[PDB]
Amino acid sequence: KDYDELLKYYELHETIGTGGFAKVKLACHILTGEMVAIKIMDKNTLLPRIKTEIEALKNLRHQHICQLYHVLETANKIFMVLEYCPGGELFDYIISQDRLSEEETRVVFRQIVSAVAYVHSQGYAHRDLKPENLLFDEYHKLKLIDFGLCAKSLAYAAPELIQGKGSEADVWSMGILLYVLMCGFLPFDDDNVMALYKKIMRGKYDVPKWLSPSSILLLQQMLQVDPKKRISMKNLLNHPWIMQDYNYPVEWQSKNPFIHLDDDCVTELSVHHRNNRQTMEDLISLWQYDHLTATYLLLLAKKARGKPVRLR
Ligand SMILES: Nc1ncnc2c1ncn2[C@@H]1O[C@H](COP(=O)(O)OP(=O)(O)NP(=O)(O)O)[C@@H](O)[C@H]1O
Repeated sequence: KDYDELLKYYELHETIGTGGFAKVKLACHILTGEMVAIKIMDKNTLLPRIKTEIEALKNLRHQHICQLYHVLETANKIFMVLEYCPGGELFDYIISQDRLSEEETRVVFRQIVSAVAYVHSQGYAHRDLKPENLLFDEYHKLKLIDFGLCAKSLAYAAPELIQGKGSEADVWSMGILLYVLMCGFLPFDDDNVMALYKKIMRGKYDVPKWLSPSSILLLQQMLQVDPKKRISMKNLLNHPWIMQDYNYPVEWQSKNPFIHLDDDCVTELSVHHRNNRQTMEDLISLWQYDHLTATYLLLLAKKARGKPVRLR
């Protein structure tokens, strides 16, 4: 019924995810054959957390940020078509490994820093950074996924954010996350909501015996309860610990920002549709996030993966 529309462009598969706001299905984009993940929201039962996520993602274009391809609103649904990340949540990857060496943690964490730092460079704060919100793509690289709370879980929430006293609070979070990567459990936890608050406000947590002193100092600079004493985003990029084994700062700028429309891609579409090239060109530049945008973008994903730009 609400599905009549989507079923035009995609073949639906199994639910691969459930959040509090959305059910998320593996689907295949019929025209290009590419796998995608679609986030399905009931407009009735919930709030405009959605308007935020979509406003955000249309403005964030980055190798570590999940790409948005297509929005469709129905009589009752909003459907969001995203880059499919077959790797699984980062949370799930810790669970199986127990915890990560510092070397692997660096590799991973530098990608979180890249994404978050680029997010801040655009004027936003994610505000809900945590492992369940970082997914591994087909290349095993991380993609950040969940932007309902982008601004222009309580265990990850900075003490000043708990207090209502945005960017520093992402550092805090990224600090809770680094802890989780290295030790494989939360720095602060408790069955009781307010007891867990107390813990977060005290900022005192276990320091496991496998952490290198560089690690432990890092944690201590990120996990400063007082925001004003917290490592700023700027020196996180080139901290000694961050640079170990790499010796350059984190590369946070977009390696693939929007410069020109793709030469080759405009062509496969005006060829497939039998449409004047120039009208095809002109209509892509509407950036509507309709099935036209989708097909275009998904054909760039073919290019970035080194696949032929072809339509079946
Ligand atoms: N791009 C994707 N590729 C593969 N799986 C995804 C993708 N986006 C979401 N999922 C899966 O489904 C879950 C729900 O997605 P998510 O955006 O977190 O849902 P949400 O309800 O809007 N927000 P939340 O309450 O914070 O979970 C995720 O944690 C993933 O496991």
